[PDB]
Amino acid sequence: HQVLFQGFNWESWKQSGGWYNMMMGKVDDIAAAGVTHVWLPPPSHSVSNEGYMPGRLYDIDASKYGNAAELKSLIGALHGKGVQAIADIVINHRCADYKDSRGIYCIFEGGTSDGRLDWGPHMICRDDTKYSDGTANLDTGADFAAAPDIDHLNDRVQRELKEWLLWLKSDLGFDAWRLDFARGYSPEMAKVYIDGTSPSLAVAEVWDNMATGGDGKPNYDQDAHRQNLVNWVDKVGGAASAGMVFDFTTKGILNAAVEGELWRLIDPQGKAPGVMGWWPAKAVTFVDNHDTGSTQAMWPFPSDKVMQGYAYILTHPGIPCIFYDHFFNWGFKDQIAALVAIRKRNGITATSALKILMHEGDAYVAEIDGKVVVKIGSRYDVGAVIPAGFVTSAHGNDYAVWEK
Ligand SMILES: [Ca+2]
Ligand SMILES: [Ca+2]
Ligand SMILES: [Ca+2]
Repeated sequence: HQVLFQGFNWESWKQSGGWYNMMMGKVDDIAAAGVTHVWLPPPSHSVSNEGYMPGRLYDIDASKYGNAAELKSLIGALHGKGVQAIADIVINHRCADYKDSRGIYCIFEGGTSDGRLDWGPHMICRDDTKYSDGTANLDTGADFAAAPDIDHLNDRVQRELKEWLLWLKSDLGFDAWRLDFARGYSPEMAKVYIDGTSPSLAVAEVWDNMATGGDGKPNYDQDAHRQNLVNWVDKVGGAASAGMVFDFTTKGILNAAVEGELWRLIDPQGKAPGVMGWWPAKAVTFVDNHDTGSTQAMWPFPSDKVMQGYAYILTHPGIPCIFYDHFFNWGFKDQIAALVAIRKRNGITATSALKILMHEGDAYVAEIDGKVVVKIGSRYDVGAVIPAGFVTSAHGNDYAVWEK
């Protein structure tokens, strides 16, 4: 059994009294709902309030989310209920605390009194010319415009970032990683960090744009999009590796499919159309995160159909990730916990078998491990496609589940 939970949103840093302190009062409900791992935000000093422009990686006390004591108390509470803590690891780029003789912020500070992570411009990808000194290797992935991109081919960078990651485990208690902006460096570089730190899992945010047609909707065929994700997993080490990816292919398809286009939820081979259909053991599915939803709203799930997204991901193969706001703020707590209970009760896991029974515009119905059937869509009647022996279980707005 494995169910992830994103334990923050884009406004969390503002929480009066501290976000981790507030989360202490949320631990029992998260664990009782069947969550096994909670993804926490970047914990270090950051030039931006939300944590995504880290500077002094060891300076946990500088975070807006709370200090190291408050973070360790929350991780200890999660562990007390048997739930793991996943740290948001932001290493594609990094802000430097000091200026060099050129007046450029390219002399870094790790946050410890010794030289750990106190890099210079030789550690900045040479092609990030706003900051580099032209001497490093070219970036192994995309650039993040607002800050120096780090040259992961540099041996000192690799060694000192692995030391820092191991310290997040040994000192703070983190168990696993979520790799931010993983399209910023190659999967071969991600492999150095994952293999060198043995996290229980490392879920990477590899977010490529989805191919769209002239009407603005994603294409029915997203094979190229999921092919890039499975190739990333192969390059990080495949089944041997602790690495896995967020299923952005399923997110993009599901965003469109629930708008009366549920025929999008099966490919021409009879499989789920996202990474779920090709390598479910490596696909972390989700309805929204702090970038797609929350107050950034870059690619929000249709608001009136969010429970159909959960009926889908919580009953299907792949590893589902529940978003904080949906569980605590939108009123879906009981419904989401009920769906996870159905998943756990029936022994459904990332590699459960999926048999799709109907895939029409207003009705998608699927059977998982021969034990659970789920329907989403506005169609009133799908009775004839429910196999014998199934009894109604949980239901809500445009979704229903049956158990056998
Ligand atoms: Ca230092
Ligand atoms: Ca950059
Ligand atoms: Ca980069």
